[PDB]
Order: sequence, then C-alpha cells, then structure tokens
Amino acid sequence: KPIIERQGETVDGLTIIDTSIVWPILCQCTYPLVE
Amino acid sequence: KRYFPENLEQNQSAARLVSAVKARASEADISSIHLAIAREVSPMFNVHE
Repeated sequence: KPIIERQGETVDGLTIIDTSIVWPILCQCTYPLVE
Repeated sequence: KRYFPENLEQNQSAARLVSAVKARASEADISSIHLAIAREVSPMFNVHE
C-alpha cells in the first residue's frame, strides 16, 4: 500500500483544488500593513 | 455484501468499474451453492455447457 496515492476520496473537501480564489486576495482583502 | 467494498466507491473514477462487478453478481441461494459442490464428483450423461 503506497503512501502518496490518489485514493479517490473526500476529506470534505480538500482534494478539490480550486483557482478563482486569487481574486479576493487582490481586490477584496486588507492586510495589517498599509501593532 | 462485500466484494465491491473497502469504502472509497464514492470516487468518480470507480463509477464504471462499479456497475461492471455489480452486474456480474449472484445471490447466496443455499441450494445453488450445494449444486456446485455436488456437480464436482457426480457422473454426467448430458454434455452440459
């Protein structure tokens, strides 16, 4: 039994990588800079 | 029932292999099991296929 193996499963739901998450990072969110 | 199991049939790569084994399944009919063990030793007169 291999360690790194696509055992098609859902940890609810981390296997599903998603882009389009980059838009809130640039135009939505504020950072502590600019205690 | 436990031969398409092990968990992880909730994977959308299995869906095809899912039904292939399912449509190849039989039920544990008490008499049907005994007929397989008995046919192994019993002499025949008709050439079954």
